[PDB]
Amino acid sequence: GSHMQALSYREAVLRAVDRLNEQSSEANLYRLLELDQPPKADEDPGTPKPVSFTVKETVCPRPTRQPPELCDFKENGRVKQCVGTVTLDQIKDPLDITCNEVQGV
Repeated sequence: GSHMQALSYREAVLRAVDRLNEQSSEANLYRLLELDQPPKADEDPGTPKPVSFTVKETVCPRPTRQPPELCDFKENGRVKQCVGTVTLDQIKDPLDITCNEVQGV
């Protein structure tokens, strides 16, 4: 309803990463491992906000009772770079973001 004082890009990535795990049909959860700093990430409220981050396979499968952050992380899991643009005030779906597998070994 009313969101008094609510405008942070880190919060948008936290909700985007959790929504991606529930919307995607993967077998294991993919919590955000590293977050990137896209162009204009905190200067467009009504407009869309570009978001980008890398996620890695966690020890907990999907969907887990709690969020993927609550569980551990599997360094042997694969990492993917989910990037897209989504507004921070009127978050809408589906989240138009693409994930590109990133090799980090």
